[PDB]
Amino acid sequence: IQRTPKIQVYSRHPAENGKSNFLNCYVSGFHPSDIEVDLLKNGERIEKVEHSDLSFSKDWSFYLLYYTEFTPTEKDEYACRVNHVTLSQPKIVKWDRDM
Amino acid sequence: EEFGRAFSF
Amino acid sequence: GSHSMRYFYTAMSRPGRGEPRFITVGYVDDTLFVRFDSDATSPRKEPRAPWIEQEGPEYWDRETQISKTNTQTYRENLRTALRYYNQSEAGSHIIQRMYGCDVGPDGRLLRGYDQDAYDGKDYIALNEDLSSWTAADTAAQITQRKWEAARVAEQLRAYLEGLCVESLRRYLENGKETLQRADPPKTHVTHHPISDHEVTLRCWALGFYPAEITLTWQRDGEDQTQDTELVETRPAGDRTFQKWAAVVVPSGEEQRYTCHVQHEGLPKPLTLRWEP
Repeated sequence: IQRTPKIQVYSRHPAENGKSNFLNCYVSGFHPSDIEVDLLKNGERIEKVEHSDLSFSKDWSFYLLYYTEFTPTEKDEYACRVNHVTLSQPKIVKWDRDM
Repeated sequence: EEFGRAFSF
Repeated sequence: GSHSMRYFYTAMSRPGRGEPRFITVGYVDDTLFVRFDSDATSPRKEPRAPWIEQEGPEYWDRETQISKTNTQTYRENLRTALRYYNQSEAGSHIIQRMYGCDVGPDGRLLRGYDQDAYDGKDYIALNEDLSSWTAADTAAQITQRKWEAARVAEQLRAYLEGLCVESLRRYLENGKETLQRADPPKTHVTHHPISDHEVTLRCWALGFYPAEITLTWQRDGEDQTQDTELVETRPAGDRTFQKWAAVVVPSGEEQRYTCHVQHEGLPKPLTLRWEP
């Protein structure tokens, strides 16, 4: 019937304050395909975030990568907010440079 | 290159 | 070594919000090379990889026409599926298709594929013999009868053994700099104390291509499958992938655990340990 998304928030390169990097939010294993994903900086939505072209795995579940260029710091907190039909409320996953 | 023929359900 | 080419179609109805959207993406191994979106301002097949840009103008016009025809064909398929399943016109439905070929190092066809799904569930699939079909239910059996009557399997077989492998062969040559280059994973083990009795050892694999990889933790030479947290391989965004495996180990026993990595980019499997 329907499958809720798996969510991973991480950086393209190893985290290093002051150094430009890429913040990623990978959503996968979901069905149907409609999905809403926002990247947040200190709780606020980041603008001009881009994403990959809709694709799916061998089990027919969909996957997408949302990403934005960013320069991490010690205070700034990042996260990914996701909503799907399977979710009664938007799910927020915080970025942990160790995950 | 894709297969150029389509067949309906 | 071995290579694959696959095209993925997604057709999604959206009653009240226009006609069904049709999207197609093509891949060679884990590299996206072409895309088509019916919701685009001027819908057409667009290059997504450098090596495909050299294909002639006829290539792009033929490929675009195939997709435009498919946009109409799959909208029809969606209407047909509603009838086959006695469903109303008020809901949103999805048809997906994945087809293509796998070739070995010598470039000869290894296997051909063609499968369809409706609302995420198997619908119909071309068998490995490339001459018969497997229908998931009585609705798909209806399509099967139509395709058997029209000798569709014979036409796909011709494509899979010819144009499919022929085009893949050309793409591998034109993109040999990337498509035929495996990037080995950069690996390291991290140590994260949970309590005073246990700690977390996390084995990392970064910057590898293709995506296929195996990460395993052993305790005294024994696999810890049922005791290992393995995250799904994820894209870095620079063509490479990332993955990690973690195990919770008692304090003072970290040396009894070893991480094992297998990737085609590695001439030999690697063994890692926490390096305090």
